[PDB]
Amino acid sequence: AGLSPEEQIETRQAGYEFMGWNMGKIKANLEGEYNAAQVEAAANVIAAIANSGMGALYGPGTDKNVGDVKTRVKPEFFQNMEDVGKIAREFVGAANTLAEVAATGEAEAVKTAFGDVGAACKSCHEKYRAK
Amino acid sequence: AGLSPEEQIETRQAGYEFMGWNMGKIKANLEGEYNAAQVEAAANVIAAIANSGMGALYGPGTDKNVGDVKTRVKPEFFQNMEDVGKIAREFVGAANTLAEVAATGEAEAVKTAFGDVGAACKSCHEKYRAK
Amino acid sequence: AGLSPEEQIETRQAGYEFMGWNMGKIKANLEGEYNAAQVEAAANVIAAIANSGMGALYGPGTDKNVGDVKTRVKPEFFQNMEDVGKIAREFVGAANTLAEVAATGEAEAVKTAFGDVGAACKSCHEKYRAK
Amino acid sequence: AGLSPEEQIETRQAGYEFMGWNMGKIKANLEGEYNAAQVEAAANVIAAIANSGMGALYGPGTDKNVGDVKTRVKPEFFQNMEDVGKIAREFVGAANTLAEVAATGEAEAVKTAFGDVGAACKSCHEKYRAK
Ligand code: HEC
Ligand code: HEC
Ligand code: HEC
Ligand code: HEC
Repeated sequence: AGLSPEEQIETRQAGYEFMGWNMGKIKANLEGEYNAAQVEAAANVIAAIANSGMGALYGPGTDKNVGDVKTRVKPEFFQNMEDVGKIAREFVGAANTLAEVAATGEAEAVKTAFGDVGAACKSCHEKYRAK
Repeated sequence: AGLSPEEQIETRQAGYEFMGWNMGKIKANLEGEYNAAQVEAAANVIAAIANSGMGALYGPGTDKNVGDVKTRVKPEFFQNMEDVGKIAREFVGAANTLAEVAATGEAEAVKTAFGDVGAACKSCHEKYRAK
Repeated sequence: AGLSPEEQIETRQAGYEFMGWNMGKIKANLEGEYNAAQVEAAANVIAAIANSGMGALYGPGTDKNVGDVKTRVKPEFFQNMEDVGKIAREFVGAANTLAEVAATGEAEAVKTAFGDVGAACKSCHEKYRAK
Repeated sequence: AGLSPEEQIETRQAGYEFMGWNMGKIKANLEGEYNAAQVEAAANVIAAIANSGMGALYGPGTDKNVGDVKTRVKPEFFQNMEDVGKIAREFVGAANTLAEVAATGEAEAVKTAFGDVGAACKSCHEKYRAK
């Protein structure tokens, strides 16, 4: 037995929430006093989570609120699995690049790579996440 | 500016929950049909989250339940934290050097070492101590 | 099980105040008649207090005035703290090793590395997480 | 001509209070799980403060409450500088030994050394500190 539908929703939400925190740290470093190690660590989280196979957390029965757990996934997500697949793979590429650039310590290159990742997060949300 | 106490608790819980999911995947691979890439991806999440600086999510209002958010942290946890920030590290280094130089008895070297310590006191105050 | 928030604020203020007195003695020696033993003793206080783990005095509930005790700490200070405890260091080391071993693809080595990580999770929970 | 009487009282109280905190940490380590580095850092504070020349903080108008500042020094202190001398030398010797033993990491040598320091604190208080 795998994760229940409720567990799948909770778990995917956790991964997203934790990526969001790390994105926020990168933004803070870019706008304030840049800490290269801190940005590298944050970028490594985003890449690792992007590569963690979160598609497995969108099993049958996770399209609607379950128990006391509410989901913000739009029903269209499940009917567009081929496109969700494409965007997820694109997000992986962007996240990998952000980690690579972050390891160099170059804030200006990170700023560009950070923007590309942000655009991938946003593209998926526009299509598949309820406001 | 930063995460509210509620957001800090939610975010640390998210990181832990997501590690738990990835640990479970490793266990499943070890007990069943081993998928090397899957285990590698899961292990990378655990390492990235372990290195993500979650100490920043254990701020002063987060020892007790907040709003609708409940925490399971014990108060004993917090005393193991230390300021690992840039200025603190500058200060410790500078203070250690001042003691070393002072042991030599050389006033001119002490004067220089003393100035470096004073600058660290002042720089922390300017940023983190109210006037 | 430790210092109250009020006691923590009082104690950290005491350490800072006492460092201030010793800094003043060093300054006086530099500007007047230099006493090497006196400067060495003062510098030793500054180094010892810098190394004394005052992070343990920045616990939850010490970000604001308590009782009749007033604090001048800014809320921004706290996010720079990290768990430097034994179990955290064991965990990070174990997690890094699990990722390394997982990259080799060798399931028997992963099984061992996975167990070491699991033991670190569990040991922190036993001490610091409510059942 | 230096620290005001109020500043002298405040400063000596700060040094004592901070030593007290560090003594309490050594006691906590002995009553719980022993952390050698933590005990070493605490012992170093006690030795440094013992050696810091706090006699200079017992200037003329500091035998009584001043302004808003209250003191617990007994009048006998100022008229018994020879015995205060003896106890201070017993204390500095004991504190130096505690730091030495603490650096070895040997808890048994520490518990014993800790007791000798505590006896010196207590003997001065009995004679020269108001209950
Ligand atoms: C699809 C391909 C996505 C990508 C890439 C990213 N996100 Fe996402 N996000 C997605 C969905 C379908 C959902 C809803 C999940 C649910 O079941 O409710 C989300 C949700 C979030 C959230 C809110 C999580 C919560 O607290 O409930 C956040 C904060 C979030 N997403 C952030 C985020 C970031 C920072 C991304 C890239 C770095 C990212 N998302 C990518 C779908 C997808
Ligand atoms: C301290 C050094 C810890 C280590 C190492 C790990 N965990 Fe932990 N865990 C810790 C605390 C203090 C808490 C309570 C957090 C709170 O604010 O409530 C937790 C909690 C968890 C949880 C529950 C999260 C939730 O949904 O509320 C899980 C699932 C969890 N921890 C798992 C986990 C795993 C898998 C670890 C190692 C791989 C791990 N923890 C390490 C403290 C610490
Ligand atoms: C951060 C990295 C700091 C360093 C390094 C030093 N100080 Fe500090 N100082 C700091 C804070 C956040 C505060 C406020 C503490 C509070 O809870 O109110 C202080 C305060 C002081 C004070 C006033 C203490 C009082 O009686 O209220 C003094 C006199 C002081 N600091 C001196 C001092 C000296 C001499 C330092 C280096 C040798 C030093 N500080 C370093 C933060 C930090
Ligand atoms: C004389 C030779 C002393 C030795 C040795 C120690 N102490 Fe002391 N202590 C002494 C005096 C005269 C006073 C009163 C000072 C005043 O002006 O009020 C004190 C006070 C303390 C206090 C209370 C300080 C406060 O917050 O107001 C503490 C906590 C304290 N002393 C602790 C202490 C410790 C831990 C010692 C050895 C390790 C120690 N004292 C030695 C005189 C002397």
